[PDB]
Amino acid sequence: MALRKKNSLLNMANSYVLDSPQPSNLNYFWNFGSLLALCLVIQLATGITLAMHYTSHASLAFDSVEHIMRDVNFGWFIRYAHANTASFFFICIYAHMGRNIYYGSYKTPRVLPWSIGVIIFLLLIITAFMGYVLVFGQMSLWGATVICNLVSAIPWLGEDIVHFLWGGFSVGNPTLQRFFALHYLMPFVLAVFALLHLIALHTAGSSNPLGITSNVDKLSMHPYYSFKDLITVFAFLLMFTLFVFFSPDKLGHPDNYIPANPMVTPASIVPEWYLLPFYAILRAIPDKLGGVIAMVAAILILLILPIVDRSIIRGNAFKPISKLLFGFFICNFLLLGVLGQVHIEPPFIVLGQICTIFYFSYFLILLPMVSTIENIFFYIGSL
Amino acid sequence: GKSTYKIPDFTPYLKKDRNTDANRLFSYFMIGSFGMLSAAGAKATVQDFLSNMSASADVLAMA
Amino acid sequence: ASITSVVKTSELILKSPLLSKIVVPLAKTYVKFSGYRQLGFKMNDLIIEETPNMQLALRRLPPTESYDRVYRLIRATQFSLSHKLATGNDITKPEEDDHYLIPYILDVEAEAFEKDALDNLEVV
Amino acid sequence: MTAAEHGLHPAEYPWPQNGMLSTFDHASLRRGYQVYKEVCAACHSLDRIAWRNLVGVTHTTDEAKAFAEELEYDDEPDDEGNPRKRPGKLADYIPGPYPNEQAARAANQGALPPDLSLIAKARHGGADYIFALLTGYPDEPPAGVVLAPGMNYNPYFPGGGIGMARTLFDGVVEYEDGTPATTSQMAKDVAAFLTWAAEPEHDERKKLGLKAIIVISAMLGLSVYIKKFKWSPIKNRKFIYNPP
Amino acid sequence: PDPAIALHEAAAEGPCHDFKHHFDECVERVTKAQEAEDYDHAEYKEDCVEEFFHLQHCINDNTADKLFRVL
Amino acid sequence: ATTFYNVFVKRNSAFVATILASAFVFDMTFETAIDNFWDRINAGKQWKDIRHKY
Amino acid sequence: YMGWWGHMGSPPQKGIAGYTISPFAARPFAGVVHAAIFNTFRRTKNQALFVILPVSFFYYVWTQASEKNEWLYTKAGRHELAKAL
Ligand code: HEC
Ligand code: HEM
Ligand code: HEM
Ligand SMILES: CCCCCCCCCCCCO[C@@H]1O[C@H](CO)[C@@H](O[C@H]2O[C@H](CO)[C@@H](O)[C@H](O)[C@H]2O)[C@H](O)[C@H]1O
Ligand SMILES: CCCCCCCCCCCCO[C@@H]1O[C@H](CO)[C@@H](O[C@H]2O[C@H](CO)[C@@H](O)[C@H](O)[C@H]2O)[C@H](O)[C@H]1O
Repeated sequence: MALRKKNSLLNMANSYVLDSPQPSNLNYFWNFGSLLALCLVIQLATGITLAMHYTSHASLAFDSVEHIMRDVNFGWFIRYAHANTASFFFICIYAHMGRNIYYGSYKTPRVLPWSIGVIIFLLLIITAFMGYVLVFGQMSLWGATVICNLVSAIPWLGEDIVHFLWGGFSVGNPTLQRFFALHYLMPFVLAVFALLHLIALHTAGSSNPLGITSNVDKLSMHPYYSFKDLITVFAFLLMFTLFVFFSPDKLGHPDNYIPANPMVTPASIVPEWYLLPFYAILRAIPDKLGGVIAMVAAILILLILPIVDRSIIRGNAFKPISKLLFGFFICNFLLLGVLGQVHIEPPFIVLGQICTIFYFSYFLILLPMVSTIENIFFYIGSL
Repeated sequence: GKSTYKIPDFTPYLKKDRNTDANRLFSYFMIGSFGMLSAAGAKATVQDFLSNMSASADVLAMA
Repeated sequence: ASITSVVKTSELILKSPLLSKIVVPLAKTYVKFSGYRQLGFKMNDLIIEETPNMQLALRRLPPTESYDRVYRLIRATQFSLSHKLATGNDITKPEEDDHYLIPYILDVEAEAFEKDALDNLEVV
Repeated sequence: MTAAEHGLHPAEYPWPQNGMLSTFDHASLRRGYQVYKEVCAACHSLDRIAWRNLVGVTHTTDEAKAFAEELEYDDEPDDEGNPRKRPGKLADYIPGPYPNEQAARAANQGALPPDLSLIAKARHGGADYIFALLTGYPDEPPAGVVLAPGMNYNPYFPGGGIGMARTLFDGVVEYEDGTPATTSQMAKDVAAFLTWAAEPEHDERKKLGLKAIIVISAMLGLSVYIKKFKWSPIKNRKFIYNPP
Repeated sequence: PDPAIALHEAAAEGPCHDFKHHFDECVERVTKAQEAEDYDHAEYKEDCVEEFFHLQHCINDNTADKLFRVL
Repeated sequence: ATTFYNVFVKRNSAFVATILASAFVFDMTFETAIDNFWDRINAGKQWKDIRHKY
Repeated sequence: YMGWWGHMGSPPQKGIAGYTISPFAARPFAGVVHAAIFNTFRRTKNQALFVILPVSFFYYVWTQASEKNEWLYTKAGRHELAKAL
């Protein structure tokens, strides 16, 4: 017996990266998983390095980031790589989740990897939110203030919880130092959950774009998907290069180059772009607690896709109506993103409410109805 | 269609010089070039990146 | 949804003259735009198989049907990875798109649902 | 929001540094330092820039040492623990005009002139905003605009009323390289200098980016060949089925 | 002198004449309205910021490149 | 082609040695070539171009 | 629902003969020009409507909303803005 199979440690690596039996027809949308692993590796390498030069104390934090930019050899690169890769991480994660929804990757027997995946997504949001605060610029401070004040909506104990989270009566030094410690930790937790969702997946194997079994026709992960992953790695690195070296501040907010000032409020307080759709959903509900619930529900509702999809067929490749509905759902999600950064003004207030209703009605009404009707059309249409 | 001894048509893909050393060498030139740029890229990346740990400009100014 | 429910609802529609008059033409267009026939699939090849019930139904297929299904799946997988469509005899014609699996899964489910009912019987 | 509340958006000027392959014009950087030193430095600090940062960018080692040595900085206490001053060194940061915010605001009718070290990154528009703002004071505010006391009309500034008056007038600086010091010339130079101050890695970054682009593109091309090479047995696979 | 002065004047009389004229017409109206009594006790006081913005935006589009060419 | 294959490619030890030596050469020559190209497209603008005045 | 090599969980396979050729024997870019033009065109044409319809709808909606918002905050839009608030 080959050593890679005989030795228990080598055999674990073997089972995931080499002999792992894959469908022979995975398309390029199956490459986002390895891009997410790449983003995670970049964030760990750059993040640990930034931590060697960063000071978490509020009197020194912003200045330590300027020290990184100006004095540390290649500090500018490490900082810009870390900041831009956070954005790329969300592009890849949305693409990965989009793939999963389009191709029915959430259906049995893959409910568990999908459900762990939803938690990974929440952990990424928390990770990125805390990392953004560490700069301690104007957007850092005011973003932290507004977002942490949402916890005040928890009935009875909310206010007490906020003061507990802050370690004081407003966002300050105690908050920054604890966000540093937790920002360092959370990526390790995220790596563990990423590993867990892959172990859960390994019982059924990868799905494929046709939605059928691949047990009939398997291909080794290596060399086929190893070399196919390299193409998207280099495409990713080209995109990375264009942002990091030629336009490093395109995705950021200029106000985060102003040191945090609790007195002066910035003109507009918006989250980073990748949180904007959830911010639009929150704004749509007039009630404070209502808004918070809706915002959380917008993510947790992903957990019910296995139930509300009533199709007897996995994925959308052969479902014209479900493909149209998916297209509208995705574009609506992008419009929500845009509406998250407009001013609270007519006519965007009502538009945000309509888009929020559409977002939820996809899960609760449209997908159950469309999937039921398509079942009937497949049966009658082929009689 | 029925006989399995009649190999399907591979003429659109087959190279005439498939057994020659020149044929193999070409593909190893591509593999080798890719390995070469990956080695050069890794070296550049490692060197630039790890230099963050050497004395920063403010430290060298006080020396 | 169970195959049983899909088949029952479809039969309610086919019974109703008015309903069938509207639904049957739509269903036939849907199937044409679905385009699974362009990869040489039959409709039943697309049904999710990773359930106990469906695994049992597949085991009950006659060997010939079973061997032919395997070939259609492998052939479709090859079209998928090559980004090609079936041509000529590989395209499933409407008359070839037979419900080979439906009777087997309906029997499996009939027993499974009877079992669930009888597990909840109350002696009167 | 009203356009006035946003501020007029600055034109896109063709900066020498615009362009994937373009550095700053270092002659413009040097002239812009001189504008900073003779005009802006009366009210604005440049606290993140040390004398050493100018060296090999705008000035020689000796010129920058001369600038540092003209100033006095706080030394360590003497042997009786009394305060002392020393001459400046290359390691020292350029000193600001005011000891604290309160002194800064008192000298500027309540307004606080920001530190200019990051101002090119801290405002939408960057160099274009700085250039537009400095050159965009109309002689007369548009009819109907009511300025608050100590405010000046400038359409580029959000709200229109800025606490900074116009400061650049033809010939307020005499450039040491003989360049005519017009309002426009000085604004262009100082905007370039401040852009450099915000991103001093700019020139090196773009050159390394060129190298990365080339290597990564070549690797992308080769990875396509290698993928296709390895995958061809799968892509080329043919079947003959004889139903049993 | 400042090259901008001439370039801006030329652009206002030429390609941006319609906007120049809107600004002018606005100014006339507003000044006249300020001249009239009980202006201070009016609900709505018109300004000419909007027209000014349209004019300046136009001048900038026709001048930016020309100006930087002579610096 | 046979000769080239036999010497530099056939043994992986030799192939890897050749790749690494080529990477070394590439790295040094590419550096020099980019430096010169960068200086030509940005002629007159860099410190090295105005240094002589001071 | 998945085994491993040798017992993957396939129904029994029989009667299929599979053929292929070595990567060294094949032209990896055979028919690349035809694929790049004709295959891509076919592939894109068949999916075009599923992208065009939602993109064009949501872009139209955005365009109308952003234009109205802009107009409401001009002098001319004063009265309509007062009602809208
Ligand atoms: C004697 C006073 C004074 C001089 C001289 C001066 N400034 Fe200022 N500047 C200010 C004050 C006060 C503010 C704050 C204005 C406000 O916030 O209302 C300011 C604000 C600015 C801003 C930021 C405007 C904003 O968006 O917040 C920039 C950029 C600026 N100055 C640059 C310069 C440059 C470049 C020069 C000269 C070459 C210059 N200043 C000369 C007093 C001055
Ligand atoms: C999933 C992984 C991670 C994500 C998404 C992430 C995200 C972010 C973000 C968005 C910022 C703000 C960047 C900026 O605008 O300057 C940031 C800053 C930071 N992160 Fe992370 N990060 C991750 C992992 C890590 C890790 C493992 C460390 C290890 C300590 C770390 C350390 C830092 C530090 C020190 C900063 C502040 C300095 C700076 O702003 O660059 N990060 N992170
Ligand atoms: C750190 C973030 C993540 C990493 C590194 C990661 C990595 C991967 C990898 C490598 C795969 C197998 C290859 C592939 O299909 O792309 C995979 C599959 C999957 N992931 Fe993720 N993932 C992450 C986040 C998520 C999230 C947020 C979700 C869901 C909300 C998710 C759900 C899934 C599912 C359902 C599959 C199986 C898809 C299939 O093959 O059919 N993952 N992931
Ligand atoms: C992704 C990075 C690579 C590192 C590997 C990831 C670490 C996770 C591995 C620990 C989880 C246990 O992983 C488990 O290992 C065993 C053997 O190793 C696999 O077992 C599989 O392969 C072996 C032979 O390769 C067969 O005996 C077995 O029939 C098959 O199911 C499981 O399918 C996998 O779920
Ligand atoms: C196992 C790996 C072995 C150990 C790894 C070694 C780590 C440190 C190696 C050297 C790092 C510093 O080495 C130094 O790198 C920098 C770039 O990074 C080079 O610097 C060169 O490029 C940079 C920008 O890329 C320019 O600002 C500089 O003017 C130029 O000289 C130096 O010429 C080299 O002397």
